Amino acid sequence: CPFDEVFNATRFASVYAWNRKRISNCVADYSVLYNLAPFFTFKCYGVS
Amino acid sequence: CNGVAGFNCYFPLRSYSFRPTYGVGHQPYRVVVLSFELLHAPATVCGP
Repeated sequence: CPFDEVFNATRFASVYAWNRKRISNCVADYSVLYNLAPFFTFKCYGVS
Repeated sequence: CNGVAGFNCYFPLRSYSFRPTYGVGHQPYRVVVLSFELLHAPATVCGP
C-alpha cells in the first residue's frame, strides 16, 4: 500500500493545515522507510 | 554498528523517570518473590 506519495511529495501542508491520510486493507512494508536520507530521527512510543 | 549509535543500532536500556505527578497506574511498585522447594531434605528452615 502506498507510502511513496505521502513521503515523496512535492508540496506539503502547513502546520495549522496538517495533512491527513488513512491507510487500510493493505500490506505495510516498513523496511523501505530507510533511504529517506543519511541521518534522520526515528522514535516510536508504545511498541518496539 | 562498530559500537556507535545510529539507525538499527539501539542501546538496549531504557529509563522510567518517575515523578510524583503521574496517574495512579504508573507509579513504581516494589516487588519481592519468595521461592520454596518442598521436597525430602534435612529441612533447614521452618516456623514456630
